[PDB]
Amino acid sequence: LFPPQWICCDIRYLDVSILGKFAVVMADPPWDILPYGTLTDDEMRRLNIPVLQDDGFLFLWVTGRAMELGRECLNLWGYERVDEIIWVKTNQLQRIIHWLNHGKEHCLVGVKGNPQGFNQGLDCDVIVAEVRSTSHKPDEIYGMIERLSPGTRKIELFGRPHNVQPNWITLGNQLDGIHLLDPDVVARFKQRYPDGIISK
Amino acid sequence: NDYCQHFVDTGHRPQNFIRDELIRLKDELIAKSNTPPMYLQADIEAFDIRELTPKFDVILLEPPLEEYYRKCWTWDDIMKLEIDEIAAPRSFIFLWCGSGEGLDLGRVCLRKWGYRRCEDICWIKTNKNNPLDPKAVFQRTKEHCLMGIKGTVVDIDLIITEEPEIGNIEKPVEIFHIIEHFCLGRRRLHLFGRDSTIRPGWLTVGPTLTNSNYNAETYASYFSAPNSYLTGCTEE
Ligand SMILES: CC1(C)CCN(Cc2ccc3c(NC[C@]4(O)CCCN(c5cc(NCc6ccccc6)ncn5)C4)cccc3c2)CC1
Repeated sequence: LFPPQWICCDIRYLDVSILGKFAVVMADPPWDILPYGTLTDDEMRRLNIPVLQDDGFLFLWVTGRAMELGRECLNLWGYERVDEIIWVKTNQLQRIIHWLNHGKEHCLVGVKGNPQGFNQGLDCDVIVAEVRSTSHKPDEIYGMIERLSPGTRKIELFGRPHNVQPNWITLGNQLDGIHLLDPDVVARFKQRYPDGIISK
Repeated sequence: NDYCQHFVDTGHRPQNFIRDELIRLKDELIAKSNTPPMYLQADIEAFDIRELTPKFDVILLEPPLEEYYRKCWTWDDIMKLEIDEIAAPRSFIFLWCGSGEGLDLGRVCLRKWGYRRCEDICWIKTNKNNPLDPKAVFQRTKEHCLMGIKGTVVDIDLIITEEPEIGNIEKPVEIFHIIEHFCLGRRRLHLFGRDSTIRPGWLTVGPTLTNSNYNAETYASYFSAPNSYLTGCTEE
């Protein structure tokens, strides 16, 4: 069901098996690199990403030492890293904002299975876009992912309210409540959670 | 304004639309501090790396990846280089990793030789003048140079230039400026450099060099006392 859907939840404890399969997974984790909903490295490694896809793509934002740790999780979860997107951060005048000042954020791209019918090669691996609020990824990533795999189901982990998109299901603990419209998902959610609460 | 959509539309890479107190006294000090350029033709496949002395403060490693062409070195060959044997206990590495599997295999190399990655430097290639790997999901328009540190202890991490002509494997000279502004020390080695990359302040070692002037004792005399611990950003 095409309009935006979301679940306020602790991604550590949600039974993500109820959500089905997804052509694209995107994650923007609170890496321990703590403030404020940080997951430890083990918590990250233990996230049940492997159930979410059979064939498709993972998009994983990484920074600092998570450039290495995210490569670890992605491999442990069953993906090969086949690309890496770079977002060059600019102001409104198209100017660029430890040893070097950082002018970019990185997003790993992983493949699982044998993804077919995707339009590989439409976009290029560099994003130039104006920075908005702190954190907050550029909306260009969604257009890139839509052109790549149009119409398919997508899931985003650790999104915030502004992240919710058509064709996407968004998980995070700062979303407002639960909003599900896809019938297969509403069914499995009511069975798994008859009282609507999501405990450990 | 969506530059990813623009690129889908027009073929102008999004980086084409990026625009633009002195930092020049630093440069003058680097230049006066610089050792004479030194350089040695050597087939690194067959060459005992240990003959390269003394231990280096900076290593710039630029192996000719097959992807640059579209003898080549694989990540299999690069990993077997004994870089740890010639690196000083506190030293830095800059590894050109390309844009494919090198982004992962280069991190393995760095760990194999005892470094941790402290910076990921991206050479972003514009295509203002001319608007595919099977595993690739996107068009690859950039190359990564990984920075590693080992031991105890003003520039951005982007280089933007126009994509070179096909069969041009040269990397932007801008990387040398970034490295030299760090002031990491004066024993600098460039593995797989060419005649065209030879540069003051650097020892260049590669298979295609046409002339050599490297002498181990002559090279070491540049760093005898009292010059032993200089950063290269300091008056003689
Ligand atoms: C620059 C970039 C492109 C964007 C920024 N990006 C870093 C980044 C990423 C996400 C951010 C974010 N996400 C919303 C949030 O709710 C915040 C709280 C944690 N979280 C959980 C956590 C969770 N369990 C763990 C738990 C629960 C309760 C207590 C303790 C631990 N379950 C679901 N959501 C996600 C908000 C603000 C800043 C962010 C910055 C870098 C790349």
